[PDB]
Amino acid sequence: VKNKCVNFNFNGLTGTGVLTESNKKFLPFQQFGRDIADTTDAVRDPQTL
Amino acid sequence: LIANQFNSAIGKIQDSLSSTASALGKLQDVVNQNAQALNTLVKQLSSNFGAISSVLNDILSRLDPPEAEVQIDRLITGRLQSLQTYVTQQLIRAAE
Amino acid sequence: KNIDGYFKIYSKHTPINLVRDLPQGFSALEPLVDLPIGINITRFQTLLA
Ligand SMILES: *[C@@H]1O[C@H](CO)[C@@H](O[C@@H]2O[C@H](CO)[C@@H](O)[C@H](O)[C@H]2NC(C)=O)[C@H](O)[C@H]1NC(C)=O
Repeated sequence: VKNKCVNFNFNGLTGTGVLTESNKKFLPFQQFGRDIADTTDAVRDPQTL
Repeated sequence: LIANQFNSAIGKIQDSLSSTASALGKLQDVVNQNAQALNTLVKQLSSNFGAISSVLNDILSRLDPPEAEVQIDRLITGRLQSLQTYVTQQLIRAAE
Repeated sequence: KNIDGYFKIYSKHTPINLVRDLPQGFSALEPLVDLPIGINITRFQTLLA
């Protein structure tokens, strides 16, 4: 579910947030994004890339 | 004569402000010191404080309370001092 | 680089026209592959056609 406060567990990452489709373009190897303060902000969906 | 000196004087203020930012340094430091102090506060979250993981949800997820307590109690003591030191920084700066 | 019983490989294929030596510049290297042999590797050779 997108655009909704949903508790999410990605690859066993876990946490609660609002998941929205992102314009930032990951490099092929990268999997988990991070912020300036090193907080998980972007996650790459396993089943569908 | 006085008017012309006064009018030219104001004009000189524009150029010193327009070109050089070093004059306005004092205001910038309050922003820099403060904004920096937050970054130290936020970065502390990513510190283990002698525990298995810095991320709280990880410790909740992998291990159950009776032993999880010892892990979490270390995080709280670590973060709490970090919070306390940050506030005591602010109170000192606020008086200044 | 081989670490903690894992053998990692990185790569980059920048095109160059300076034939004498290594060009000045700064190209990042992506992780091409990871493969877990875990050996007491202490010597090295290359293979030329
Ligand atoms: C991997 O094999 C090498 C053998 O080439 C080991 O290096 C030897 O270690 C002993 C220590 O007990 C030294 O007395 C030898 O002089 C070493 N050989 C050389 C060529 O210096 C090495 O210790 C092995 N790796 C591990 C983790 O034990």
